[PDB]
Amino acid sequence: NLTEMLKGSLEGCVLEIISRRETYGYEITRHLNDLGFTEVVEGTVYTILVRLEKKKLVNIEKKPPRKFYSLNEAGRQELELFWKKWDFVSSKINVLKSSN
Amino acid sequence: NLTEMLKGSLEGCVLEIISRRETYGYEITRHLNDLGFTEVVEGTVYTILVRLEKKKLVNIEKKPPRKFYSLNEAGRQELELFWKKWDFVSSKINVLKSSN
Repeated sequence: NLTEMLKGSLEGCVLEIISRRETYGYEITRHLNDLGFTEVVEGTVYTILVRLEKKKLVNIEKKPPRKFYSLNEAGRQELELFWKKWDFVSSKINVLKSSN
Repeated sequence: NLTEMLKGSLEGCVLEIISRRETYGYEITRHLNDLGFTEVVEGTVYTILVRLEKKKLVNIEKKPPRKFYSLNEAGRQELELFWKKWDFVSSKINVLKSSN
């Protein structure tokens, strides 16, 4: 049960996945499952994709009815900020772990 | 602004701090600030300490009116689980980062 711990990082993982190429909810979910986040279900990814759309971080396209997501410039900018935040937070938590 | 990302890990960082020796809210807060989580304020630590008390993870002592916190056996058990969760979640997020 990693939900609470993973919650605050999950939007970024999704942005990272969408960055690699045009994709869609089902495939994002399976990619997160394949990574080892087996408890991540489609509805969790759906909700994230909605948040990313309202923040205007992704370009959308109805293709052959499915929405295809890729990153726009804001999205790439935002993904960069996420990883800088991740690197900082994780390094400091590991500095703390390092003493037990 | 690391609050959302740090939120799901902050209770564990506190448990880790209390584990090292008997301590109290102000000192825990300053320890987190000194680590680099400068936006962590006392009220955030207070709220966490309350959660840890209701989960019965800490022994409390009114000493010379301040409450002194140390870990009981449940608390040590729980801290161990937190770090196992942290190691898993962070390793998988870093596996993902490793491809950009």
